Amino acid sequence: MDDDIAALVVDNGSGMCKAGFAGDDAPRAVFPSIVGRPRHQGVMVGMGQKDSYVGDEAQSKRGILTLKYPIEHGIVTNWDDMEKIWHHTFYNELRVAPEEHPVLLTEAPLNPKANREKMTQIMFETFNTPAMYVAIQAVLSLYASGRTTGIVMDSGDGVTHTVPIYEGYALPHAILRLDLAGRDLTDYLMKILTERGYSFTTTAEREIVRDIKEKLCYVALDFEQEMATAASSSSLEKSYELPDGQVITIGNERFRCPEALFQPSFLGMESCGIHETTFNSIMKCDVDIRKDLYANTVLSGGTTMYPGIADRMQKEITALAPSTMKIKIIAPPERKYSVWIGGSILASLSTFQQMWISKQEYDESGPSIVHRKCF
Amino acid sequence: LECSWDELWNKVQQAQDLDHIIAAHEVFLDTIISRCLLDSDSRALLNQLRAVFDQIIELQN
Amino acid sequence: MPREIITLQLGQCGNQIGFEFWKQLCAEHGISPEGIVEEFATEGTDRKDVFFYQADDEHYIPRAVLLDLEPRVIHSILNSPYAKLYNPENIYLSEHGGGAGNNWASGFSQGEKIHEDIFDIIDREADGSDSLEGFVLCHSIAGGTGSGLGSYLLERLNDRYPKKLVQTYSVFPNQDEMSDVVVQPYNSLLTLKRLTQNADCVVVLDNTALNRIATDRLHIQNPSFSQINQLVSTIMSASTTTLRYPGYMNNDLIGLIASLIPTPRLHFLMTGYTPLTTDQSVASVRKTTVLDVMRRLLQPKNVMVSTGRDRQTNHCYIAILNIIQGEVDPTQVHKSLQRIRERKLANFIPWGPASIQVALSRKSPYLPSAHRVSGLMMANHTSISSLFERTCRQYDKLRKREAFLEQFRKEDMFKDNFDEMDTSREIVQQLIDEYHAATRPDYISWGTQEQE
Amino acid sequence: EEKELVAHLRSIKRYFLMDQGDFFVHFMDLAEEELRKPVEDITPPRLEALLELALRMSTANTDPFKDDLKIDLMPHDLITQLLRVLAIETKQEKAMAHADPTELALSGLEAFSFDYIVKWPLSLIINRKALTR
Repeated sequence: MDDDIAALVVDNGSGMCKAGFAGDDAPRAVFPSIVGRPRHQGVMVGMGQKDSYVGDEAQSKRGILTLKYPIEHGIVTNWDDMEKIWHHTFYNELRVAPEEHPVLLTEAPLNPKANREKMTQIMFETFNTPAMYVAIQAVLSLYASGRTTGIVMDSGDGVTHTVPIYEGYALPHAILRLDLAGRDLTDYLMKILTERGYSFTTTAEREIVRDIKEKLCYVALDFEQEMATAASSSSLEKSYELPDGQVITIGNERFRCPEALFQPSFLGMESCGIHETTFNSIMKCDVDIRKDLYANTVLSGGTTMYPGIADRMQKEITALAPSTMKIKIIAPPERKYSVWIGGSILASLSTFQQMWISKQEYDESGPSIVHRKCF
Repeated sequence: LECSWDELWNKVQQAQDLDHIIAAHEVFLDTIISRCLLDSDSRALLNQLRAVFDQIIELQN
Repeated sequence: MPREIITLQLGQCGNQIGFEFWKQLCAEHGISPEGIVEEFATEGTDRKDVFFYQADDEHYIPRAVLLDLEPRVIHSILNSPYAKLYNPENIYLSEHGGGAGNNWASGFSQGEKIHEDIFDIIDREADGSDSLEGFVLCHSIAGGTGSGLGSYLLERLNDRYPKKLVQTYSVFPNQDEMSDVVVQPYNSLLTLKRLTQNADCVVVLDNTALNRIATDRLHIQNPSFSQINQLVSTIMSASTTTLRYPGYMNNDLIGLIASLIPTPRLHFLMTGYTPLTTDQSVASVRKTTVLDVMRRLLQPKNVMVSTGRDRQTNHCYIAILNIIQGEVDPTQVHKSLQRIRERKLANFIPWGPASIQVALSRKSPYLPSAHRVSGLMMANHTSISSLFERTCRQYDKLRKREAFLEQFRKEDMFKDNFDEMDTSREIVQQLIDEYHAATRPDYISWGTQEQE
Repeated sequence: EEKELVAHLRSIKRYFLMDQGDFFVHFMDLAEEELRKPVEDITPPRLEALLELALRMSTANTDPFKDDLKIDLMPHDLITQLLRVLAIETKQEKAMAHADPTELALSGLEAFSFDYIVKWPLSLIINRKALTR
């Protein structure tokens, strides 16, 4: 068995970072993009507690740790803490030497060039990787869709982006960012659960409400019709038993919550609905490619896992696009992990092996290589 | 107590394997026993300490 | 269960000190101004029940009793943000509000008049204590309320709680300042008499030393009672840390003081604090070594007790206990003790084996400590008798002039005679003689009536 | 790097060559009274404690290699040790090497020496012959 040193694949989702080895069908490690540091340095220092825990390790130490997110609203806010999180992932979860493996990194759409440069510096100097590349997560999801022209809708927990891509090239003038994602919907679901009589106030209860949202909320094909059905029938109403045995009832919130995708004011968001964002992105695209973008709409990210989102998107895009425009929404069943799958796909190409930025190229060009070497 | 505890804790934080941990715990226990005057070499000292404790209890009563 | 301690704050100075102490304890324990444990105070490792009572499952109430014969101070306490921290049933305010007029005899008469009410309040506070050890009185000996009411309360507590320990923090008048209260030495003498007969331990707080320290170290030209109270609260916090930071040893006050008080007469305690730093120097957590700690502690500028220079008695250290707070290495402690012995850094009693005890203590986790290492020194030094002898000399100086004695003669405790002052002088003389004897091998017979 | 040759040389200068003159002044000022006692009356543990206390109390406490400085109690007085050193470069070295340690109860000043623990392989450079010289 040829132990081909697998390139590293790191899918940085808005909610969860997913990482693994090239040629895997899924990232091997998927953990929240959270780094927790002990809240009380004093008492647990003697018990071998780390000064900080990251991802799943932060969650396991959440009782004694103060958690920090080095990526905020999809944007990296602590480069040192993000590098520490990546180091923890590599050495504890993946248990690999980054000096021995090429590293494919993912980036958010519209990531600042300086942020790309700082990430490159950290990757080359801290991890001593022999080669690396930085790809836009949505681009990898598009590659996972087998397309070179289209718009990728990547929706994690913290941020949404719309990324038009043509003939393998993203269309930067038509890229749109929406600061509305799974976190805002989770807060809305928590609000509507409190209105329903289920009290969720702690970050643990907030996470419980998030799990409730993930399990019971769905996207209405017609938000108004589903709301009318829930108001007229309990068939959309759902009871939920709390771990203490308390039963809470959730009705239109099952579909009112994802209705915010079409009516973000339903969540109290001032952002445009998914239909309006799609329309604006199409109008921002070339007219000649607009047909193909409608025909190549790929759903990605954990926030695309909502049931019914595909039918609502189909209806809305049909009502919003030209009747002559071929609109095709691609909602992969794995679109919660589409980023990681696409990263594995992209990194598996033989022709891509020449696209990696090598450690030598980093040392030659410095962090600015991200703006100079990765195009 | 403090010295044996610090040595145990340092060894445990530095322990690389289970046999190292076992050895560190054995060393800790032996060190405490000696420092508690409980070793064979302190047996005469331990007996004298026991007689001192008995005289202390007699004085207390 | 913890040995709960009731804190008695007496008179203006005592009540201010008690209030600042309760503030400091709340800050160290992470208790909100309402008495509720803050959400960040998740380290349930402190023993509040030694010094605090729980008002609810969340609210910790200080086991503190604020006692004044004048209502002004109690009302000022009730106007602070910490008014909700304390159990209101543990708050006794004199209905007459007139105080003792800086007269110990008046304070004693007021305490006797409010004995029933005060003991009812004390019992109400006691029921909130699971294993109340006893009462700690914070007061001044020069005023009327803290001296007189404090003496009356001490007498009634000794009668009612004869099996409980009674420690006092007695603020002594400034001996370098001329007191405008010409009868202050008489009041102090009567209070010292009662402390000799009815108190088990008197912590002497000399306002002269507090003012001197504020001037030279805090650069405070006129030290306020509030600044002295904040320093005292820091000292009290350090003294209670072993209750607030539970460990293997020294978990109770009686265990700590047992080694210090060999005979009932040798009940005069000296204090020491370390590291002494100006408020501005908080920035640098100095890695003070045990040797460095011991060296700084030996400086009189760092000792929290103003003992007079006795020229007649060859005062010596009988024993020393250092309570050290912060990161301490046991091997460094051992080497420090070795170096101290080799350097003869500590003089021990001549009548028995004696050494410098060293205690290492943790800092409060809820209060950020600017210093890596802190330390308390407890020392028995025969020169503390010289402070008592000096108080006696001041008493004799006032009595010989009968200055301001008519105000005390108005109160029944001092109406007929000044016998409490003469008893104070005799007790201070016996203390001086015992302290001189305690430097000598004949201390074995010290305190025997044949030796008296 | 591993044997800290320059650091070892600086430590030797500070202690054996008395380069840390303020440290040595403080140590000798503090220890002269105790060292003045006859060797038979000197408690070696007391001398060691006083040495360590002067070291922490002198500017030798500022030496990062001060923890490598050890106290060595010569079995002979300073005069006999000096005679041995004076013989070392002379044919008398064998005679001074075989010279019994001076029966004179050496003062601590005369018995005072430093020792230095060198581990293998670093002990290859600070050898016992060099350390003894």
